[PDB]
Amino acid sequence: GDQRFGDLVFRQLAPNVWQHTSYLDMPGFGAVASNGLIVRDGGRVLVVDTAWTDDQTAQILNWIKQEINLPVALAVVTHAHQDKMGGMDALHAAGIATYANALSNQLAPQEGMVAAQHSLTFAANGWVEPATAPNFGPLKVFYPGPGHTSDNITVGIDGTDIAFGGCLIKDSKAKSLGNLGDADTEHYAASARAFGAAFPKASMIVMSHSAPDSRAAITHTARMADKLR
Ligand SMILES: O=C(O)c1c(F)ccc2c1O[B-](O)(O)[C@@H]1C[C@H]21
Ligand SMILES: [Zn+2]
Ligand SMILES: [Zn+2]
Repeated sequence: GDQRFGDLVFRQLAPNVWQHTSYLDMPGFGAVASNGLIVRDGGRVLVVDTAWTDDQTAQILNWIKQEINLPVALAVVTHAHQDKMGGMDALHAAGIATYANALSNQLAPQEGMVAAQHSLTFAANGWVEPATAPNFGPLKVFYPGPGHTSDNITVGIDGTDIAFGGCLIKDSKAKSLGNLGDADTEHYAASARAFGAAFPKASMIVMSHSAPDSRAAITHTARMADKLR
């Protein structure tokens, strides 16, 4: 099920959806896997999250060229940390239109990231303002509230059973909520639950640092976050 491609791993999750995985050896954490998504929509490819680095992100684009061979119409990144946004320059070098939460773009320089070219804004109920996410096809972008970070966003894939929680969601057996350095501890549980409520049909939950899981990832993440209050 896993395809090794250079130093990256790709896993098909649905007829039109693949998970990309890249690794960074970070001092104190080991070699951390980070996951994003690749979605074919008709004659276009859409990407969710970069790899950790520009070089790894260029390798994602190389895999897409070899395995799908359709243009990458856009990428959306899910917050301003390196696992999600470290490869922005590779997307720009490739001519790909890039999107992030407006707040992610504002935070990018101080986080050591390069901003995306376009900013998403969100209605009070969390759904993206559609004018700011043109041509997103089946990608349904939802801001669940502050959690792992204040700017974290999530993405469902219409027509599939898949939703992507990024670094907000940890797997159903996780022992901790990971890196809480920029987290909103009081609102985390509610934000995890809001993600689940936004995508009630999603039976496959994809996340940054573990393999795809059932919705027990959502309930378990929220239950762990209940203890932060
Ligand atoms: O998502 C996490 O919880 C996480 C972690 F547990 C360890 C290290 C990192 C994490 O994500 B990050 O904050 O986005 C960043 C790349 C670093
Ligand atoms: Zn993060
Ligand atoms: Zn992370």
